[PDB]
Amino acid sequence: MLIKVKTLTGKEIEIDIEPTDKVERIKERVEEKEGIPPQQQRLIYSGKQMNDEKTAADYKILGGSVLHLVLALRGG
Amino acid sequence: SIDEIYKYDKKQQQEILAAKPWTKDHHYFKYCKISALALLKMVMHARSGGNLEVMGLMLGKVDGETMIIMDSFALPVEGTETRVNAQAAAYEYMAAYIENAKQVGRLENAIGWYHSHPGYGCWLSGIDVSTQMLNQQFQEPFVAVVIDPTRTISAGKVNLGAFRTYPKGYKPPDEGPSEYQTIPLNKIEDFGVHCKQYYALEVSYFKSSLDRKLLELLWNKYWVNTLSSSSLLTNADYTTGQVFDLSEKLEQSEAQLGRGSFMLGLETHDRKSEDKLAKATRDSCKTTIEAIHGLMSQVIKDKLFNQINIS
Amino acid sequence: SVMACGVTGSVSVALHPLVILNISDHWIRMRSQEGRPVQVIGALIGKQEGRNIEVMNSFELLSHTVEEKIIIDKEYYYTKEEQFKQVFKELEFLGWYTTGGPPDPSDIHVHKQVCEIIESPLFLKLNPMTKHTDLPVSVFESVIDIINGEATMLFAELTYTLATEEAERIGVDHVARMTATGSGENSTVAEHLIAQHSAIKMLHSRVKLILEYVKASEAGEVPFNHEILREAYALCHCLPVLSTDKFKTDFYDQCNDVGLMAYLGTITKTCNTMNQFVNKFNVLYDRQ
Repeated sequence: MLIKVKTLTGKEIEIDIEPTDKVERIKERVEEKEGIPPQQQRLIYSGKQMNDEKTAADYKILGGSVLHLVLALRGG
Repeated sequence: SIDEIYKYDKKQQQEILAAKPWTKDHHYFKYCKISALALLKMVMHARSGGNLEVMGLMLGKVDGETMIIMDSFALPVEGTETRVNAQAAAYEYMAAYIENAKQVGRLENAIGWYHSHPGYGCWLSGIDVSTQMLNQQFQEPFVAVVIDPTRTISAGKVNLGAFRTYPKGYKPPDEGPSEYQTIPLNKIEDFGVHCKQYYALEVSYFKSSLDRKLLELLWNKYWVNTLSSSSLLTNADYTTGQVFDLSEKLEQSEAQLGRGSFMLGLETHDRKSEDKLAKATRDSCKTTIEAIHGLMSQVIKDKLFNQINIS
Repeated sequence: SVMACGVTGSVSVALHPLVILNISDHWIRMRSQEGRPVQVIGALIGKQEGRNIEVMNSFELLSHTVEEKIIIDKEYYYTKEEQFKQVFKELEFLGWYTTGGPPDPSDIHVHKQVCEIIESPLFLKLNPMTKHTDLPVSVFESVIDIINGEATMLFAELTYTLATEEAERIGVDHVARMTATGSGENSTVAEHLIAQHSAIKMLHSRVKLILEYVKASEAGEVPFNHEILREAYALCHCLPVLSTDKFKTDFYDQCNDVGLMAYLGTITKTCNTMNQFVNKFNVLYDRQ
């Protein structure tokens, strides 16, 4: 599947994914394209912040699916 | 009873937590009983914010359709009418408190959160409903509570509603009305959409020997200042604001009824702009009731004091 | 008891009821679970403004019994002292409370340990075994008094008062009444007016004590006086509270606004039933 992801430059990038793949890998694909370290990235899939060690099939992401990238969030 | 209520049962919560009835219905609850402690602590903490919002936590349990609020404690957290799930910052302080609490002998689990809306009424906002809706999944049981600490001094009646909201894409029933304490000019809209999403629960109490009485006796002297609320000037800004907005709604009503909702073999279903006059009449009542309530604070003085003259 | 039984000290303390309901509730819980009634010892917080003390709030502390003595755990207290001070720093530490009947040595042992936190802590003692109708909390301070030439820590008792907090009082009303809604929802007029009602009823009771005093000083049973009569005389004379030409129009101006406001609302309500009547009629008697 090829998922689209909305970046912080105001554009959208399609990237290669397998459903079994852990979601921290997608962060690295996004680094490769957008030059943003996977260390500071947070993936939001439809309103919620995506996990790290959890997989993409755990989020039921399909090839039409769209991801939102935002920087780290802390409550205080 | 009077003493059966005071003891907490760990097992009754373990059964309830397994059973998980709330997944079926979120309008399930209907009564509240809140401790004398819970209430006084909640008002004082709310009042310490000033006219600035504060959040605290409540410890309790549930038994059937009753919620029981045993104790409450304050949190030093900022994000009531901005940050969605402000409570997170508070978590470390809560984990401390529950641990400290268990060892002295208070074992009761967290029942919910309390916050306050000062000088605009007892209702949940956009921030508040959004934070509650996460809590009803994750935190359970979790209930929202609102109190106003300025409005209350004038009326003499505690406005405290404990509520719970419905999850997304859930059709509300016909459960509309509640207590009328005016909102400012831009906050009017926000109430209008959100109200049917939640319900308030009715409250009971109990009492014994250190906090209540300094207040009860003090009121015996104190009573003069509550009758010199004199609202009409203090919150003058409210009338002009609501009345200019109520005019915008009547323009909406003239068009809505005038042209009609475009429909082809379809008839309106529940909406927060469905039958505009029927909505609108109630908005006139929340503004009128407050205004005459202002007149009644004036009327009392005029008859009680001024008619005595010098005989 | 064990008490000096001296002249009343240099501070006053003020006493008032919900917190002991918090203590009682715990006592009931603990008693059901363990199988024996268990006391709790705790801190007081409140304020002091001058030499007079308003005990505003309290919290329960942890304790243990080794021998016949009670030891309160310090580490516990210091952890709870840092969390509570963040939210309430206006309030400060007054002292402690305990549970039991008359004063005993095991209270004086624990009061010396509290002297380490603040050098002058208050002691408070509640009997829930009271056969008496008056308020069964009694307040003490500790005095260091010499008996047979040896200095002994002995308690001295304080009298009390009632004080502020309207914000808190309105909740004590609700707490006190424990009334249920009738056929409706309870009316807007009803809910609004209760304070106003009770306020009149306070003035009824205030007039009554002054009036019977003035008569008593004339009649006999209280002697004649100048200081109190000159003041009561003066109290009558002030009425009515304004009559000036300046007040009258501004008083009516606000009354007149709230007279239009009310008129424009009763029409809006009527418009609604008119729109509803006209809708239902056209469908039935005509074809719309």
